[PDB]
Amino acid sequence: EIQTPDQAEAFVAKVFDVLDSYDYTRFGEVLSTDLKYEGGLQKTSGLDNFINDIKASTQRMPGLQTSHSRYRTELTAEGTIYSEGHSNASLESNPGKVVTVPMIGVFKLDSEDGKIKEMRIYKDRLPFLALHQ
Amino acid sequence: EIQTPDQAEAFVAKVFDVLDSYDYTRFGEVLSTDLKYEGGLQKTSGLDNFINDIKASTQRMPGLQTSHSRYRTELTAEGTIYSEGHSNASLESNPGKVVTVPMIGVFKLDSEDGKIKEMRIYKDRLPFLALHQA
Ligand SMILES: CC(C)C1=C(C(=O)O)[C@](C)(C[C@H]2[C@H]([C@@H](C)C=O)CC[C@H]2C)C=C1
Ligand SMILES: CC(C)C1=C(C(=O)O)[C@](C)(C[C@H]2[C@H]([C@@H](C)C=O)CC[C@H]2C)C=C1
Repeated sequence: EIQTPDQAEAFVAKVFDVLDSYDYTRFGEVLSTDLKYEGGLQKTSGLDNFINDIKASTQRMPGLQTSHSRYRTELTAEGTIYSEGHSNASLESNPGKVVTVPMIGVFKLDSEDGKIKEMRIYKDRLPFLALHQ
Repeated sequence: EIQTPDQAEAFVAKVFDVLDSYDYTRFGEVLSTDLKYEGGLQKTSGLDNFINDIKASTQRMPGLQTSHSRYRTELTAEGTIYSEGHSNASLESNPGKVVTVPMIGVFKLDSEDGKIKEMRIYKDRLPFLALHQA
């Protein structure tokens, strides 16, 4: 399935395309039922727990929009995907105010179906405070 | 010379041993003079610029103390070191208030002398605001 860095990067792109849509009914297309997720101090086990965690943060930030880009992905001999890129966010209240930070995603895939079973996203959230005027 | 993940991880531990001492005269033992560093929106080119960036940031937080641990390191076929661990910080004024966040370091080494020529550190700094409060 995923054999090259380019295919890994395209998969990560597809994953964030789903995630940034906030269409939770599709998250299971790409995330395993027992997903282990860490995002700084946010940590969840299982797909429903992942979805509930995002929903909570999203109610906290109404009007939130996010997007992601990638520029450097490796696919290692252990099967790990390391993907460096950037994370963008804006608030619908002032959508022209965009905050962008570097990010890296660490992914391990399910050997059976190729879904993400471990996802650890690293980025500095402090700059997103600038979304509040 | 680094050929295994365990040696990669042991080297990263020593690197942060030097960095967390804030003894800037030693940074060149492990960092190349043309080091390319990115730490969130912090970005520097050259060792002197890296050092000045840290010095500026430390002036903002007197009494800062830091340490690091590691748990999962890979050394790839491209020579890249990816090292996941944690970043701890406290203030000397209140040393028992510790804030710890996950972190990962991305490193490329100088083929000549084995020093770090690229270092990109990723972590959420927002929790460290709790070091001002109480
Ligand atoms: C302030 C930032 C921009 C923020 C996110 C975060 O930093 O946790 C969340 C809580 C979740 C992100 C997800 C995680 C897995 C990020 O990669 C994917 C996209 C978005 C739903 C949404 C906005
Ligand atoms: C608030 C946080 C904890 C903080 C750091 C940071 O987040 O930039 C700096 C500015 C620099 C770090 C260095 C960079 C390369 C971090 O990895 C190494 C250790 C410390 C000297 C010091 C404390």
